[PDB]
Amino acid sequence: MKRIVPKFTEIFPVEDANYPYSAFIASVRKDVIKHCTDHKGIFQPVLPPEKKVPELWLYTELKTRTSSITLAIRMDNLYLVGFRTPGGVWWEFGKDGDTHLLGDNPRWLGFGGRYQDLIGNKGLETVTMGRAEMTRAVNDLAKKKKMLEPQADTKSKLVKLVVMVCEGLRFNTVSRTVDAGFNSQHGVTLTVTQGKQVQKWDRISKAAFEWADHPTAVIPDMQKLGIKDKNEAARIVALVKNQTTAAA
Repeated sequence: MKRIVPKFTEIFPVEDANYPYSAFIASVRKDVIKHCTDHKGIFQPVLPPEKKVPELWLYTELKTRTSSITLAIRMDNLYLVGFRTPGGVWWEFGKDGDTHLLGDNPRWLGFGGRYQDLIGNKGLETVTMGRAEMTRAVNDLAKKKKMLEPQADTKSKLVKLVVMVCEGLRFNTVSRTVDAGFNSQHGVTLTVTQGKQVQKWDRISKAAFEWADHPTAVIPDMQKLGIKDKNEAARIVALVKNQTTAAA
């Protein structure tokens, strides 16, 4: 009826690091590229426009030693729209405004998904990423119920998961950062350049299109990150939003 069920779910044992993060992303990447379309002058696969009720969407489950979390990636945005607690409820990014995408009406996370939520003045880039912090984050999200006291703490844990996992599907840069770092005992710590550029994927999706018709343009938006070339963009990113064919 109103619920748009995902076809299947991709379940991933996080604790057993047998497969690299490169292979993890590659597996999901191949299937989403099938859904994307080409565009002239854009090497990167281009997403479809935003359907509210598509044919399907990407449902993924990160399962650790002790805990399980499902994350809902709408294929049309490749954004983490919502989540499943193992208590059998769902959550969605927003407040006082749910969507029937998560099946039955989810709860609301109350905030967005960026550094401005957690800290504002400081960056997110100080957060260590690694096997321990992923497992901790999954535990710390799995222990949630309809009410819990450390709202901001569980929120910072899901911010590192989205930047590692979801942005990783759109960004070879954070993918390879996490690939080298996840298997480490110390983990890795990102930088301001990576932190801001990944979450503002809209800036990538305009830059890639502006580089479409003009193969040697210079884009001041993207040059700030050291990315003066579409080649440099293509080896940093993986996928780009549906950009309507305006002018480039």
